[PDB]
Amino acid sequence: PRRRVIGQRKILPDPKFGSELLAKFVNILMVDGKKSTAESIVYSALETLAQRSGKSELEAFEVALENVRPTVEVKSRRVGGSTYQVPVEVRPVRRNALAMRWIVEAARKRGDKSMALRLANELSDAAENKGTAVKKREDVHRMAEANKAFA
Amino acid sequence: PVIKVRENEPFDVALRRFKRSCEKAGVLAEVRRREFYEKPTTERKRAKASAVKRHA
Amino acid sequence: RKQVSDGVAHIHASFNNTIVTITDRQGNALGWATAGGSGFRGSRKSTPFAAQVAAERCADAVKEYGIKNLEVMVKGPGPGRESTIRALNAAGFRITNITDVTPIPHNGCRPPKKRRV
RNA sequence: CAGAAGUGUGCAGC
RNA sequence: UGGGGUAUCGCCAAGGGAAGGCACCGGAUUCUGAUUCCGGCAUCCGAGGUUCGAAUCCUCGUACCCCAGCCA
RNA sequence: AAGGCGGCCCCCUGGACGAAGACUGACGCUCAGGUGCGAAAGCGUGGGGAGCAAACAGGAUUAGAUACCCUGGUAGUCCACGCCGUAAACGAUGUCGACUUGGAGGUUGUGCCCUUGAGGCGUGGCUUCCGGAGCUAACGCGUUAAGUCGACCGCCUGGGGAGUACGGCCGCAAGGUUAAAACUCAAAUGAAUUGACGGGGGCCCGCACAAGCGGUGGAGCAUGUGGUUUAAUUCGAUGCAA
Ligand SMILES: *C(=O)[C@@H](N)CCC(N)=O
Ligand SMILES: [K+]
Ligand SMILES: [K+]
Ligand SMILES: [K+]
Ligand SMILES: [K+]
Ligand SMILES: [K+]
Ligand SMILES: [K+]
Ligand SMILES: [K+]
Ligand SMILES: [K+]
Ligand SMILES: [K+]
Ligand SMILES: [K+]
Ligand SMILES: [Mg+2]
Ligand SMILES: [Mg+2]
Ligand SMILES: [Mg+2]
Ligand SMILES: [Mg+2]
Ligand SMILES: [Mg+2]
Ligand SMILES: [Mg+2]
Ligand SMILES: [Mg+2]
Ligand SMILES: [Mg+2]
Ligand SMILES: [Mg+2]
Ligand SMILES: [Mg+2]
Ligand SMILES: [Mg+2]
Ligand SMILES: [Mg+2]
Ligand SMILES: [Mg+2]
Ligand SMILES: [Mg+2]
Ligand SMILES: [Mg+2]
Ligand SMILES: [Mg+2]
Repeated sequence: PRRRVIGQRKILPDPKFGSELLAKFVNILMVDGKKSTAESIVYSALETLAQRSGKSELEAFEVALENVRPTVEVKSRRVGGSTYQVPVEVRPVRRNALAMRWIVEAARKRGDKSMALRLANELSDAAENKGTAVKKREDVHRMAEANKAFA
Repeated sequence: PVIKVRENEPFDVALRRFKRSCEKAGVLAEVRRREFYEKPTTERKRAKASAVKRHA
Repeated sequence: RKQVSDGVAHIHASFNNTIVTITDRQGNALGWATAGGSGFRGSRKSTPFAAQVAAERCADAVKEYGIKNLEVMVKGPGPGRESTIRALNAAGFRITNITDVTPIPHNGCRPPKKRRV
């Protein structure tokens, strides 16, 4: 919008672990409004990640997300006759949104036998600093530093 | 434009002095003026128009 | 090889490239680097960042002689006319003097015709 | 930085 | 006859433990574009000798240019 | 005088203006024909040639690109002595003289006043910008008139054809100058007004873009249309807005 600026809509924290961040993650994994399906998938993935890691569920999720949150992104900036890619310091809320989106979209396209297990594997790899979500973060950073000349 | 950095002068203060000195000397403007030829008719036209706009 | 206490950094900064040359007080070149040679081509070749990188690579090139104090002579209008000096300072040389040596004709020769882009 | 062309011919509002 | 080159990614080009560009492909960018940036499978003219291993050293086989030879 | 004239120094040389007188005594103004000067490009002969750059070559761009952009590059640009004689050679405004409310500045003389200054008041030359009466189709001009008058000269008579043809003069040439007719149309034109438009400027909106999510274009089928077919495949809707 060009007139307005919008105040954020009220979210409700996750009922089992009390996290609004996990609530956002559920809301991103949700499809067609089937909230409870996404909740079941997320809870199964988190408990299996917990028993793999020897960590609490939110602790394992947080340490995974740490490994994939980007620090910079590339933005198209116009000039009177040209357009340049320029690196921009992405703000933390968008960092979390990006990391969750990348985790979810990476897991979705895995081959493993169920979405809960796909998700658990992708979170393990992310916590292990490996795999598709991490390579996504990585190449974003590569592009940013390759464009650093215009910053 | 020449700058001698004094003892205990901060380097960025020396940069500030250098920038202001070379700006005040007009060196960059004189370089930009000379990169292309300008017909004398064009020089006089621009002078005249600048003078014409210098009125309240 | 032979030690040198101090030297002059010559910065040649055109709109298309920046060359940084270190030389002894007598004008014998000790080392050089350029923005275009640091891996920047086209639009990036003439940015202050590319000139900073060129100055850094030039400072890394003269490490043999152990120069500690230098004088900076700046030539030309291009971008990176200043960022090179900051980079040279950060490399740890004592910037003793700064000077602009850009050639100014007292009228002199006729320059090229104006571009009708 | 690139971006060309648009067939002929008409009528009310006093 | 002798000497020296050349035959390595689809094309152009580096290497006693297969790189770069140009293509092609995916992604980012653009009003379309053109232009830019990140990622990608990648491949030593040939037989043998050496050796843990030679695009690579050592003989030979092959093919084509330069210079110099050649009185059935 | 116009074209024009820009580092510093010397030599030769033209004009302008101010103060105070003295002198001559209408000796003045304009000017057909004529004569001289006249940017740049161009021409002749002999030099010089750094930079720039018609022509030309290559690279790009593009549908093409005999261009714009890039890398080179010859005449030319410079000098001496001749020729050419044209320019938006413009203030698009002929020369000369008189008269008619003002204001702010620039530049260059000169007089008076305690000169006290970085000061006050007067009087000439040239020049920039506003604006009054008046004038003008309007825009605008406005004591430097496009105002009110006088003298003389040049020029115009609808748009094309045409500043062309032919003839004359001039020129090494390029060409310059003087200058028609047949024919053809009912307009061509100036200033300003209201819109619209601009790859002009400023400001501001809309799921317009951006940020996201889910789709269409691929498959089968339903349904509408185009085309074809038929005896008939009834008619209408046909960018957005069928
Ligand atoms: C062959 O060459 C024989 N007829 C002569 C020999 C020679 N001249 O070498
Ligand atoms: K004189
Ligand atoms: K005459
Ligand atoms: K040139
Ligand atoms: K075209
Ligand atoms: K030449
Ligand atoms: K007629
Ligand atoms: K001739
Ligand atoms: K009017
Ligand atoms: K579809
Ligand atoms: K469909
Ligand atoms: Mg046509
Ligand atoms: Mg039309
Ligand atoms: Mg000439
Ligand atoms: Mg000549
Ligand atoms: Mg000659
Ligand atoms: Mg050229
Ligand atoms: Mg004329
Ligand atoms: Mg006239
Ligand atoms: Mg006026
Ligand atoms: Mg009059
Ligand atoms: Mg007529
Ligand atoms: Mg004629
Ligand atoms: Mg004639
Ligand atoms: Mg969108
Ligand atoms: Mg379909
Ligand atoms: Mg189809």
